[PDB]
Amino acid sequence: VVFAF
Amino acid sequence: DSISLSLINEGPSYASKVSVGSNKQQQTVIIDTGSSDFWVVDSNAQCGKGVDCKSSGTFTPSSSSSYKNLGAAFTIRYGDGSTSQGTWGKDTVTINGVSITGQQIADVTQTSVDQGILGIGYTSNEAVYDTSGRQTTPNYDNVPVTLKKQGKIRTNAYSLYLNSPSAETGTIIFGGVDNAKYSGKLVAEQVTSSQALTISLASVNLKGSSFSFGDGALLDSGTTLTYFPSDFAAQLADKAGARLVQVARDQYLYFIDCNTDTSGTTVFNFGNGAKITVPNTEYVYQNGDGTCLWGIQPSDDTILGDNFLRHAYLLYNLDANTISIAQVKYTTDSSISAV
Repeated sequence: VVFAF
Repeated sequence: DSISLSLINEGPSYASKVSVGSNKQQQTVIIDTGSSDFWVVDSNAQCGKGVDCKSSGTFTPSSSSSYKNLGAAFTIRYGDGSTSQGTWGKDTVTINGVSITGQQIADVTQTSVDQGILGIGYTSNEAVYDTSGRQTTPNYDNVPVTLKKQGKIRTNAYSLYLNSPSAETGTIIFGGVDNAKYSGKLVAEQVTSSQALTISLASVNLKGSSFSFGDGALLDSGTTLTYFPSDFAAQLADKAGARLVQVARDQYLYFIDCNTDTSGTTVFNFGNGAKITVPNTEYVYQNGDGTCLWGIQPSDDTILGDNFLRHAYLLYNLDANTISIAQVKYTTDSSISAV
């Protein structure tokens, strides 16, 4: 996963 | 005044049990230095297709006497494509027995993420915009700011100890630092963005070569792997033997043979002589199906995720705009001081 924008 | 919080190693993510509401509804939520908003999975949420989003606790606003429904639509998008939507609200939040009142959160009623996320980054990076980039709600006091503002910690700062790759648990400490869990001295590094917890990475040493970098890297607890610009990733992939594979019209991933030799280390050189050494075991990632990803992947954004961060002790100081780093020492010994 890769957490904002 | 420090607040220790256990980090559950879930595999791709590290999560913590926190409570929300007057009736202390338990949520297990991702601890994310790469986002700035805390949201919870509503008990009546619609999870994304194939997503088991209600197995890590849910929040029922109607059973909390203190829940406040703000008017306002919540929307967020993450680096991996996942999203959440719902509504902004406020409630009591409890972290290892320490409560903060009227904390602004989001109540999420649609999500493609497996569980809620506790974003603890800068308030300037809050998801307060519609899809087109128009700001729809003001910036606000997120969890770390509120901890400070309500007198629970002195400084908006926290230390991150993901612990070893095999460990079931690590620790995050709001407002403190465990001086037993690193060798050498913590070296302070300047944060280089006003929105993102990024520091300058001078160079990466891999397989006997030194690769000059000189750009910012996001120290993101909420990313699994490590991400580099395509050309720099290709230079490293050349030494490691990773091969680029197209997986969608626009997505490419480095694969690597699961039986690849994992001896040796990769060294990351930062400002002021700070150095983190990562064992090469961190660059083979097992997928479900007998294939493996390389632990470095290409992206426009440079991110040092969990496969890096497990090997550092980090004190993030959002008031001083520094991240202080040292080579991790894996130990149950503990000597925490306030910051």
